[PDB]
Amino acid sequence: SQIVTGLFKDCSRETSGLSPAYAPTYVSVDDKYKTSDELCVNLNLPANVPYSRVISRMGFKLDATVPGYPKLFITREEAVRQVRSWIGFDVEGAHASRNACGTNVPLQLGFSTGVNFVVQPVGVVDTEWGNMLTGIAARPPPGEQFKHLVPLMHKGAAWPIVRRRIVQMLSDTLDKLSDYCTFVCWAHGFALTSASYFCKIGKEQKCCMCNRRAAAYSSPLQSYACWTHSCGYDYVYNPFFVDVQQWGYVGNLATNHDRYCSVHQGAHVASNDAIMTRCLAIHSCFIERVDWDIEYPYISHEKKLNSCCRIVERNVVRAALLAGSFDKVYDIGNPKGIPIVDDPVVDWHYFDAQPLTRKVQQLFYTEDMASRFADGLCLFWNCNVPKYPNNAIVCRFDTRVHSEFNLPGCDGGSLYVNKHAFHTPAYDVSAFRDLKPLPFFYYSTTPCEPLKSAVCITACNLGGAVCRKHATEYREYMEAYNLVSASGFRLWCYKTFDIYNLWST
Amino acid sequence: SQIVTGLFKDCSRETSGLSPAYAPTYVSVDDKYKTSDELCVNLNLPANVPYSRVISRMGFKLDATVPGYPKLFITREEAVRQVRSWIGFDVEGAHASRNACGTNVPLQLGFSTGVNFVVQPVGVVDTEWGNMLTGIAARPPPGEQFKHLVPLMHKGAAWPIVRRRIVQMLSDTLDKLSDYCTFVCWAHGFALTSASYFCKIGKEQKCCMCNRRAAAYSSPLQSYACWTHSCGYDYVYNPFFVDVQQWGYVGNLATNHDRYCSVHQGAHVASNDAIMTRCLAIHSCFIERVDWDIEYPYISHEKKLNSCCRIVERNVVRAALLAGSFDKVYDIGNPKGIPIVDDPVVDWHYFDAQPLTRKVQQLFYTEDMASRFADGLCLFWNCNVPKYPNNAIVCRFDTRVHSEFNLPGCDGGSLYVNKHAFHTPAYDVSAFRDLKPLPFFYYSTTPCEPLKSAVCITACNLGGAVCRKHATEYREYMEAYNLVSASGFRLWCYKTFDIYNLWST
Amino acid sequence: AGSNTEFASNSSVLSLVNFTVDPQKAYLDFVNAGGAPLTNCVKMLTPKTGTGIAISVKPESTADQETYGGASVCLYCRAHIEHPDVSGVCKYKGKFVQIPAQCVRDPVGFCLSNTPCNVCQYWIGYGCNCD
Amino acid sequence: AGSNTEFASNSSVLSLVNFTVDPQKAYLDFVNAGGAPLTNCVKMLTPKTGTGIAISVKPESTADQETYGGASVCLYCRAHIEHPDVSGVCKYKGKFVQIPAQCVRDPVGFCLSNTPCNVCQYWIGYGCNCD
RNA sequence: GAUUAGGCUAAUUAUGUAAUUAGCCUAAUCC
RNA sequence: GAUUAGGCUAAUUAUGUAAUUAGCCUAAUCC
Ligand SMILES: [Mg+2]
Ligand SMILES: [Mg+2]
Ligand SMILES: [Zn+2]
Ligand SMILES: [Zn+2]
Ligand SMILES: [Zn+2]
Ligand SMILES: [Zn+2]
Ligand SMILES: [Zn+2]
Ligand SMILES: [Zn+2]
Ligand SMILES: [Zn+2]
Ligand SMILES: [Zn+2]
Ligand SMILES: [Zn+2]
Ligand SMILES: [Zn+2]
Repeated sequence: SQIVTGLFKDCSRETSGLSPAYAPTYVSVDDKYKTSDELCVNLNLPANVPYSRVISRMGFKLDATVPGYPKLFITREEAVRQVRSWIGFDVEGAHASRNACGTNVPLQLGFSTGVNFVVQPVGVVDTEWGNMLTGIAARPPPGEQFKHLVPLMHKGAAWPIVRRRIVQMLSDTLDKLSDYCTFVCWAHGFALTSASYFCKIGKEQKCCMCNRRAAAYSSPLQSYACWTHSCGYDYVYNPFFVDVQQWGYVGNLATNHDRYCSVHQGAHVASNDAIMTRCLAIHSCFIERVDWDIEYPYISHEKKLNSCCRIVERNVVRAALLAGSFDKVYDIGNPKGIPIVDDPVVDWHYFDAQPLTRKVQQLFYTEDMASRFADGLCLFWNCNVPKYPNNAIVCRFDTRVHSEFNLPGCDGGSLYVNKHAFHTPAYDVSAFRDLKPLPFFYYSTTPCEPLKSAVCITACNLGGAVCRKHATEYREYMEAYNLVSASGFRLWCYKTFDIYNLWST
Repeated sequence: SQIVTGLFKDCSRETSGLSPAYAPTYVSVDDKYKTSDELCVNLNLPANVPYSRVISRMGFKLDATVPGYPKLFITREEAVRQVRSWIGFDVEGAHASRNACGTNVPLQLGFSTGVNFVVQPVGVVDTEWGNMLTGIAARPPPGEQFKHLVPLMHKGAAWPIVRRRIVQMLSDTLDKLSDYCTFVCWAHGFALTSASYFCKIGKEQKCCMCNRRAAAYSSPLQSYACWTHSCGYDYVYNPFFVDVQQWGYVGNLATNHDRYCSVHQGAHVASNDAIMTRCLAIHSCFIERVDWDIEYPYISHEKKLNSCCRIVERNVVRAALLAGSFDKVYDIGNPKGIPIVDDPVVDWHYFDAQPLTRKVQQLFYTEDMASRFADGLCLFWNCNVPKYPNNAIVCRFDTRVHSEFNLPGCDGGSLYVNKHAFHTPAYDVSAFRDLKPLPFFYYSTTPCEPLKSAVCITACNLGGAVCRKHATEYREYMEAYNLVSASGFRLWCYKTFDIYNLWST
Repeated sequence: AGSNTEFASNSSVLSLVNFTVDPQKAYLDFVNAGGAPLTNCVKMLTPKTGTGIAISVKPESTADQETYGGASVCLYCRAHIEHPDVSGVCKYKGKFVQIPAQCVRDPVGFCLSNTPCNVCQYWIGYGCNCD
Repeated sequence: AGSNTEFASNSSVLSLVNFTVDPQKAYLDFVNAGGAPLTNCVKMLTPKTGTGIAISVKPESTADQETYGGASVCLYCRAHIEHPDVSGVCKYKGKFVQIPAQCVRDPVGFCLSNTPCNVCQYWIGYGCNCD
């Protein structure tokens, strides 16, 4: 074509171009060798045989489409699908100086895991015999905003040592989460230029030791491995890239992040930028837009956890409705209008935020709403309200427990992935100052046909006895309650609830 | 033992030692793990797992004696025998900086051939998973003496390129001279440190293609070759090392070299260091001491050259004595008291410098004997005097001609190796200003039993005729004289000499 | 600061070659899929009276060849990546490369897919008569 | 600047290992001819109640074995040279090595001339009973 | 130090105008 | 930045003294 690009720019301070036998492109030839027909002439001249010219790596574009090669700069809809592999990524760079001018080189690499890598300033040098990836002269960017980068110029490690560390960190983070690695970036240009130092691409490959997808490449072994088998590997293979700035944002990263989140604050380091970038991506994909058509595959004990949650819900709601003999039930957040317990004869009312059934209302509970349902009990199973009423039974997920189905979110919230992605607000204990912790207990009324527990409400336990029909059932409820509580769920009830009432029923 | 050494010094800037499972020596273990029994304990303490430490290579000592392995730090008496393998060697270094401090790395390598190589700064880095030889950050030494090393810090090449270039240069230099390579060094410490980058040692090996001794090693092929078959090889195998500073010298290299030589001066580069070192070794072994008991093998047309020189001597001295009819001959430098020509009846006197016969004298000709021997002719076959008289027949080797039997010497002189090594002072044409160059001719008087030449003094050529008995002899004389002239020998004679006189004899 | 070297129309494939594990196969698959071959190669004016060998110090092109600069037709020099040779020295840089006139559409691809004969230094199949 | 690591008495053989083509053979030749074995290894204080396997992440030494730091008994770690592994990763560094009590004179040579069994992780001939 | 957009100047090419290249200024983002 | 030699100080070990290690200063050589 005719439009030139800044990619592979000659950054040397030489005043002359190269001879035709040494110049890589026609433009790079000194004009004394050129003729009118876009042809060069081998003049009788001496040549600067030994030379060293720094070449710019800024300006990459991975937009080419070749069959068999995956599309790495994925779109927003695929990023939402691959959310489990999201890693924030930020690079702070250094300016080439002394014998070169006009290119930037990575200095500090930060990831949303909270890890920073400091590297020596290394660039590409063209010589008379080939290319070199070697250390070059560099200086920190001028300005007070980059004053903390001055000490880092004396703490840089070599790139072949840092590549293995990056691969090891990523394998530790994502081994039980995903087979992929999606780098979430802001202003992806310098990020991609830095990614050229430690990433390799190609056709999709299988792990040499199992059936998982390969995520790391070994250049000494020339082999491919998944996260589990990637020990000693020195390249990330086929990562995805996402640019948050292309999702319709103006201004810089900091002002966009500070508008929605007040938790991710601290010193100016690349890791904080990466954390902020991932937080902004989470807010943009799961709070600004809530699309629940995306279904996520199971990776752990999730199906079992759902059934355990339903069992604990049935038992707790039965005990709460029975105790106190409240005949009015209000269920907030039910999208189907189906009661959990039916043995006590009580009136039922259903409410939801986005219902799809005319039987269920569209009420948005905020704070005033306490005196309107004062006559019954209010159900808040998996419903998030910053102020729960006095007469409520509430089940709230603790966002501080980390697991395979719980991911960091925005403003202290968490992304909970159970066949869907729900964003749950931060766990504030001041929202339960009007309620009490629910004690551990069991209640049943099944006919009967050793175990000893003081909280085991059972017709045999009224007289201090026990039977196998309830002995095994208490153990089953025990494992279900333990699974639910260790998964990150917490139960709250009205302050007048007590266990010893259940002896009368 | 108890004496610590600086070899493998930890040049990192870390303030604590390593854990017992990661430290290579007991000394390198941090003191918190040590007990009083010279034993370590594995504490319940966290380990700083990702680390990198620069390891110093300064302080090698190749003094180990293993059967089957040659001695590489040879002494002076065998260096004199391997004189044909002598290559000067000097390294100019750079200091580790930034993340390391306490070691030097090679920057410029120079040899007595006159070639300089510039390298990237490469050092050993100790990682938690092992070793790796990679580029590190280095700065030129401070001070004005090293200001020329500042531009070279970003002008080097990768070590695998430089290794093959060094092997190629050495193969070019020593292919027709020797099977060996001797590195002549001054202050051999950093030189041996740098030699660790491009030399391999082991048992003595045979070339994979011929019967010559192997001088190069190929690591991609794991093979051994001599200088003739070492194309593409990347390591020098079993080189010798000599430290001239250990031969009893005080001060630095420059003031010791300048005391004896005046022609090796120039800019401050490694090649000039190496040339000065080789010149100083040559002066120490062949001028300061003259041990002519050492025998050197023949490598070319030397036994033929001696006979040709003797034939040329007989013809030239016969013609010189016949022309002018001088009856007195003084032969300087003859240690055997044997004349070469006896057909004219002339008086003979003999002299020598270090003789072993009572019939001869120990005169040291300097300048004043010009009137002492004016009554006859003075013979200077292979004698070195800076002032030749008016009545002399002189043979002097041209030191500017370089051959397999002519090596560079000291103060512009040369080393001529024909069975024994003679140091010949520099060929100065201003010492023959009292003489004339001998024109080519042939003279003989044998009885006779087509060729045409005006300088062929022969009884047939007086009448313009020629015979086979002289035609074949004249072609033999052409051969002998052409060899002698091409080898580097120049003839000078008294100014009144002329060929046309020999017509009367 | 600096002087520009490459066209934007060559920016994509070179970027791909800068990231792939095997650059040669990447470029060949890109071109064989309908991608545009590289441009900006250094072409030399030649009186067409050369000997016709593949790689030479001076331009030696016959009537059926064209001379290019050595670095211009090397993929590793164009993309500024590491060369595959164990010595590390490019066999094309500093010399001139003769390409058959029917393969001037993709000189870089021709140099990737062909090698010269060892004894006669001609292209194998395009001048090598070592039957 | 820097901190010293090794003794002078070990400086000779390690220097040899830094220059030879075959470091393991050179070390075994040096110690076989009468050279002193490497010293300054990291010996561990152990309760002498362990499983007795060759290489472990915790000291597991029985009554007939002594435990050493892994990097201290590896010749390639001691001489700071390239490991024979293609990936360059040491099998000893960061772990603890059990040497039989009758072989503690030369731990480095013992680790050079012996290997652990691939199924039971004991030294072959010093604990492995895979008949 | 890098890119994007806008303005000005100069050069080349093409047919008063357009494209590209080079330089300067402003704004945004990145460093 | 490296080593060697000398001096001073401190610590450890051994039996007033000796050795080793660590730091500072002087000189020489190397960079
Ligand atoms: Mg940032
Ligand atoms: Mg020098
Ligand atoms: Zn796997
Ligand atoms: Zn945030
Ligand atoms: Zn019962
Ligand atoms: Zn040979
Ligand atoms: Zn000299
Ligand atoms: Zn005759
Ligand atoms: Zn190339
Ligand atoms: Zn051929
Ligand atoms: Zn090791
Ligand atoms: Zn076994």
